Amino acid sequence: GPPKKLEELDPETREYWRLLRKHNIWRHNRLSKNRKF
Amino acid sequence: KFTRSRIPDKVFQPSPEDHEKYGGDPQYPHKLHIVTRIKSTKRRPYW
Amino acid sequence: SGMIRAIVRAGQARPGPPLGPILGQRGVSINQFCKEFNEKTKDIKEGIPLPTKIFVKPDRTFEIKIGQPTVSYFLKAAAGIEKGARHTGKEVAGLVTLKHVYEIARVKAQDDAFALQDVPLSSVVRSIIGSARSLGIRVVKD
Amino acid sequence: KTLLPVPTFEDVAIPEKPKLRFVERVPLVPKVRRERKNLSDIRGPSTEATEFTEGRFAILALGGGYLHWGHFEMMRLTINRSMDPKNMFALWRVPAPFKPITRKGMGQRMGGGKGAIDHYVTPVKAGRLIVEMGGRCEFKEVQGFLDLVAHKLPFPAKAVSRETLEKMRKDQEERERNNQNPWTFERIATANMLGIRKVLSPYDLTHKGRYWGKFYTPERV
Amino acid sequence: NTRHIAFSGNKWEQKVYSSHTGYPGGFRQVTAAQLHQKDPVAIVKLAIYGMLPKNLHRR
Amino acid sequence: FREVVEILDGKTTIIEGRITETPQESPNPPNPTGQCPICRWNLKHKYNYEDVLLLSQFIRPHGGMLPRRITGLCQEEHLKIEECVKMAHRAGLLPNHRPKLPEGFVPKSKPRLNRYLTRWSPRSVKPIYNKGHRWNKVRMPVGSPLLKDNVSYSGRPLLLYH
Amino acid sequence: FKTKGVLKKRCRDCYLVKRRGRWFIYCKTNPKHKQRQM
Amino acid sequence: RNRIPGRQWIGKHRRPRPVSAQAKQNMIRRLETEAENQYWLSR
Amino acid sequence: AAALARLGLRAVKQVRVQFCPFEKNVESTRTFLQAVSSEKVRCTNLNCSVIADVRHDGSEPCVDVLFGDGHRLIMRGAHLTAQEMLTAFASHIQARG
Amino acid sequence: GSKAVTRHRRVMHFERQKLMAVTEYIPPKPTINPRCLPPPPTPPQEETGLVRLLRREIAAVFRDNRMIAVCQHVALSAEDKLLLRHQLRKHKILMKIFPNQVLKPFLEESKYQNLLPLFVGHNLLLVSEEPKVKEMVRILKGIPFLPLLGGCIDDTILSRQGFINYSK
RNA sequence: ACCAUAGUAGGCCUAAAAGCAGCCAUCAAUUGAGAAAGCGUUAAAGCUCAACAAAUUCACCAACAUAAUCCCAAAAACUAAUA
Ligand SMILES: [Mg+2]
Ligand SMILES: [Mg+2]
Ligand SMILES: [Mg+2]
Ligand SMILES: [Mg+2]
Ligand SMILES: [Mg+2]
Ligand SMILES: [Mg+2]
Ligand SMILES: [Zn+2]
Ligand SMILES: [Zn+2]
Repeated sequence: GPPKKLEELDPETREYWRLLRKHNIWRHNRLSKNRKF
Repeated sequence: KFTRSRIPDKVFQPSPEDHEKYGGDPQYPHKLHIVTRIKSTKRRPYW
Repeated sequence: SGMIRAIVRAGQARPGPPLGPILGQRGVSINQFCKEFNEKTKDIKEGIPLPTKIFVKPDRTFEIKIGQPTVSYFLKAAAGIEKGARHTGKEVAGLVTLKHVYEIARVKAQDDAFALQDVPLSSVVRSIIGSARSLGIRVVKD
Repeated sequence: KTLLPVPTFEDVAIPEKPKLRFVERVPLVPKVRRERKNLSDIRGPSTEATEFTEGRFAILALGGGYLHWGHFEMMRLTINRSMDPKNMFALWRVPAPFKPITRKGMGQRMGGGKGAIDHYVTPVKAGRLIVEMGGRCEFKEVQGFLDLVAHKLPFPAKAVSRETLEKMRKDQEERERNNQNPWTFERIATANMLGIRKVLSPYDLTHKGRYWGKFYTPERV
Repeated sequence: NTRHIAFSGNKWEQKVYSSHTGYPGGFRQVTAAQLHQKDPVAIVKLAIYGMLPKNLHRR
Repeated sequence: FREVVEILDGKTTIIEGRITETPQESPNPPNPTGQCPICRWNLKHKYNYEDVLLLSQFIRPHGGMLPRRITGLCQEEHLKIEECVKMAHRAGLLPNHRPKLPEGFVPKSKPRLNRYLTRWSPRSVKPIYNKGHRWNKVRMPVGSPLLKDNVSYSGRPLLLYH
Repeated sequence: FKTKGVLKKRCRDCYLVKRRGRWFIYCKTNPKHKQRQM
Repeated sequence: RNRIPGRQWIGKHRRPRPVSAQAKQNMIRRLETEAENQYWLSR
Repeated sequence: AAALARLGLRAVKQVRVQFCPFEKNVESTRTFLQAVSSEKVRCTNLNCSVIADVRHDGSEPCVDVLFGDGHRLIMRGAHLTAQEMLTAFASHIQARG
Repeated sequence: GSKAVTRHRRVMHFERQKLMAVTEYIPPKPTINPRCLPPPPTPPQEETGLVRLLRREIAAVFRDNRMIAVCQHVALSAEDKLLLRHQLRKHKILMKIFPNQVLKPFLEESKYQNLLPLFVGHNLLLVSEEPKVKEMVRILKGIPFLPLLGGCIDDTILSRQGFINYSK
């Protein structure tokens, strides 16, 4: 159905890094749980 | 308790540099000690 | 004083919530907009609730832009179902083809947001596939 | 600018009941017979539970101490509401309190006997882990709210990962092979130089002057 | 040139000179800076005084 | 050293940049291979708060510090230089670089107390009333510990507290 | 104000300033975030 | 006005007295002599 | 471009910037250009038109801004840095108007 | 007497303290600091997938457009950039944006050098595939604060007036 | 520092759940922006994070009130010390 694995997209294709960005983001979304100002 | 204590052998195993430092001869043990008492008996255990 | 996003059904415009609390707080006439919005949307007998953009001005008058009706509805109608799956992706609700998503794509290519976007129908199709996958409706390409 | 590959957990196995179990006020077979307090069971380095089991995170004890029930309550409550039961799980690395502690009420003249049993307590040696947390989490979050838990412990304590821990142990031995001064505590203690053994306690031959009373000084080489 | 003393550190600020009248509440703490402000001679005189042996000949 | 100039003329305003001549680094550095401006001139662990001729080379006409990224000093030597600058100032050296204020020279205060090796600001320090006996002492700080690495011809480590 | 052993910025507009040999937390948005190191 | 509780050097609270650079020296000096000693006692 | 928008630019008549792209010193005048061209600065006033004059031949970067104190502000970019022209923009055009 | 373990940290007997002061950790002290030594040896960075994708993408971008016009990026509302995009879509003209970081090393190789001083500030690359100049400057006439900086046209670089000339 | 639009107020619940009461999915437009980490709203609207774009890099693991007659050698950065 839906695309899931990021290992199946070519590192030489423009749309592989989009998921890398999305994951780098979710990372920061996680790290910001504890950050309270 | 405080005791007679003891020394683990390895202490007395000389390294090769020490022959150069203290001027010993690696090959031949010296024959006779000169001993002097540098510090005092008192405050040390009777033995 | 601002803008209002209001998703409203075809022939239904009434002097009560959401239009009472949302529009009536801006100081806006509810009857004027009922008459205008019904004037435009009575002419869709395809019965499609459309998200509409209501610009509410400084002097308490207002202006309207009608956009294309929600993909939630076009695909609710495309799969023949009623309400989308309870846990989406765990449970199947309804089904569509490469034709369904194509229809809902070209119908919606004139949307306020997709208009200034020159993206081909491939793009809008993957968009509607995206709006499908969380609605619980599965795609089958034939 | 520059993107980097994210760490992904395809290996994370999340158990049922991720939260900490309820530890009991008293044992179920309350010790009838009053015990001597070996203070020595808090004295010096831990033998047991120096190492990990399942998880990559823990609260590490940098001094020896006594954990009683209240503390357990602190930890259980705090950790449980500060974690996502989906992506994390925690572990007791320490038993529930078994060790009696005695009291006499106020206004007692000395002696007459032992008092009765007030507590139950669990001894911790420095170098032990109180709580093991595994999960698909990055360390930074767990660290963030676990340091809260650490700091409220009776002894000084820390939050650590496999990486962090091995980093600091590696460092620890490195310091001691890099030492410029010819004179180490071990060196003098074993060799009983300056008759120092008069002043030193036998346990020191092991502890090498790094452990003092219940305390631990990591700076001590 | 007694007024022209140099004081290393912030000592101007934290060295205090104390003395007592002998009357209750007659006790006096004074910043070095203040003291020297009032009487230039004092600072040095106290240094030298406090520096001699403590017997009579000091006087 | 680029002077910024401003002109007010007949309800019009001209604001413009003009470049002066930047003196150049002297010809022959002792450690040409060396990195930080200090370190190639062999000046590390030498200069003290007492060296102006070195110090005045990094600061601004009105006396403040330079930005490090402009001077490019090893972070350490930057902080060292900073402290020494403040110290030298408090020491009433570089009287030149006090900011020029036509009214303020007039209002006399008691002739400024001559001090040196002063680590703190004179306004902040609280007077220590309590001294304390030989086993608990309150040590009056002298110099900055940042300078504790300067070479001692005496072999006696510099005394930072009394 | 308050006197504290531990400062923390309680918001975004909180900032950290060393005055009179102490640390201060000053906040324009809220006065209530004002803290003073002891 | 800062006092020491009880007796100077005795109890659970003591006059603090610090190690001297002098002291460091004396100790090292002895250690030196004894390193040499346990050398000459080796062989 | 925050420092400009915060200050209520509505006292300005017209902002024009004459600069010459292929020179190596043109960066800062561009930083000024996109500083004042920002949306907040743009919509603080509807009476302010911004006109960007582009020349290969001119060789001299400059900016001219007029405002209703009868004031004509001419800042001549040669060696002027960006934050400086914006600082002077700030102190000059706000305190007067 | 105090038990061998206490809460309060337990004063040491003097000679043991002496022993401590002697046995203190001493860190190895360098002859010359490593940082103030000359620079470290050389650490080559390597091309990512994104660097290669953008090099290929740009190598195609200077090929396919007959007119590549540098337009300094300038702050507008999302409404105005979407509108300017659509009014770019009525004459079919394209607009692309590239990071200066990977954009700089490409035009610093051989042919296009005259474009380097243009890309210093913000920029926005205008792609014109089978262009007409008057249509391009047309919408740039509408917004007065949105300058056209010229640059590359079919291997020949030209400023604003060169464009005003290609138009008529 | 800057900047913030898109299907889409994602399905399901619900008085309304609109990113931001709770369960699901984590989709895909743009070169680029989480079916959202903070706040906020009755639901919104509204503020910042991350996303590009422009840049510069120098960092990280921070701190803790006082006693009762009157402070408690005076002092002091350096001429050479295995004294
Ligand atoms: Mg603690
Ligand atoms: Mg006594
Ligand atoms: Mg005592
Ligand atoms: Mg005893
Ligand atoms: Mg996308
Ligand atoms: Mg919205
Ligand atoms: Zn250096
Ligand atoms: Zn605040």
